[PDB]
Amino acid sequence: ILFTRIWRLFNHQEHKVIIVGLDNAGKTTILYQFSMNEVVHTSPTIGSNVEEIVINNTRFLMWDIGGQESLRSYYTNTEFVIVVVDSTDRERISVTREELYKMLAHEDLRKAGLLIFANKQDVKECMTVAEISQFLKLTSIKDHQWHIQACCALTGEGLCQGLEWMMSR
Ligand SMILES: Nc1nc2c(ncn2[C@@H]2O[C@H](COP(=O)(O)OP(=O)(O)O)[C@@H](O)[C@H]2O)c(=O)[nH]1
Repeated sequence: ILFTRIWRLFNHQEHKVIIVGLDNAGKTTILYQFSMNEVVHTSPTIGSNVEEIVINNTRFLMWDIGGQESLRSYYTNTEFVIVVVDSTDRERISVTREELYKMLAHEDLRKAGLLIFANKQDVKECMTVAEISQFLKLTSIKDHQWHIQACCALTGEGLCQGLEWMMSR
């Protein structure tokens, strides 16, 4: 009920939201927790791998980064960029790092707030939130409002606190 009330309230206005990460990060699982007892509409786009998910006033644009996406490079009007990171995939974490900086470099995202969800934190020996932040060098980003939040999309633990950081903006 507490995550709900803040969501319902967060949606007093329409928000444009990007949610990115590597395949299997937990992006879809997260938009599902967001979708409980809500009205959902999903739609592919033209000329891109982007899926548009509308959950009651919030327009999420989502896609995977990495692979053939790396070999490509909208942002405009997006209030929030959500990067979902799989806390256990140390191997490909650097791929997310390179993409994250290529996005923030575009002037269209000048005003977008940055939310990192360190997901799959229920898994043992996963990377800490402190290691994710310093690996992604989040303190070096001075032209953007940012927050990192540990979460577990399966149960939705942490997702209300990332939403509070967003609503607070
Ligand atoms: N153990 C664990 N698994 C998760 C978590 N979030 C998502 N998953 C699982 O990881 C898989 C991929 O997640 P998915 O949301 O499909 O990723 P997507 O490709 O980024 O949209 C799914 O099988 C989920 O069941 C989490 O916090 N912990």
